[PDB]
Amino acid sequence: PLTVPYDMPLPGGVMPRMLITIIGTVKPNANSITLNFKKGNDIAFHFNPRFNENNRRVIVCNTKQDNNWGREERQSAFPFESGKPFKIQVLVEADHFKVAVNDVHLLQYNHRMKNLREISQLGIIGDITLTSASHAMI
Ligand SMILES: OC[C@H]1O[C@@H](S[C@@H]2O[C@H](CO)[C@H](O)[C@H](n3cc(-c4cccc(F)c4)nn3)[C@H]2O)[C@H](O)[C@@H](n2cc(-c3cccc(F)c3)nn2)[C@H]1O
Ligand SMILES: [Br-]
Repeated sequence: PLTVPYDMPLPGGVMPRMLITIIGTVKPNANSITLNFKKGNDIAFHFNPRFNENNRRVIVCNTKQDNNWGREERQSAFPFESGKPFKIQVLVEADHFKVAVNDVHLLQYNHRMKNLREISQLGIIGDITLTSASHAMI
């Protein structure tokens, strides 16, 4: 039984060819979801679907370094729905993270924090129920 917030440990951090698969369901009347690829107090990759930001559904991605957020990357393609099952897949490549939702490519996020093997945890928070959270080398 996975409960949210959930911290998925990453003993070897992240590396090219690592695929992270997160399966769950969006809670009814969801407000937001967050995936945080963490390196201590820093967030190498923050993936944040917002269901109601000024009456708009938008995905915000960013990096938090030295308690400061960088430039936001915004994506209006929004494959999540309240009360509906989801599958988020994050493929780690040498230059970026590739995110897909329900087997459909969603976005690419270029690495800002290049020490990938230092990302020791994946935090999964927000208005979701979690079925599984796993990683594999593909
Ligand atoms: O970058 C991502 C960060 O975003 C800020 S919100 C951010 O605030 C900034 C303040 O300067 C700007 O307002 C920024 N913004 C909006 C627009 C804009 C411009 C035009 C139209 C339009 F619509 C919008 N432009 N710039 C906002 O997105 C969240 O707090 C932060 N976060 C939140 C939490 C957090 C929250 C709850 C629980 C928890 F555990 C953690 N943990 N990290 C994280 O998600
Ligand atoms: Br977190």
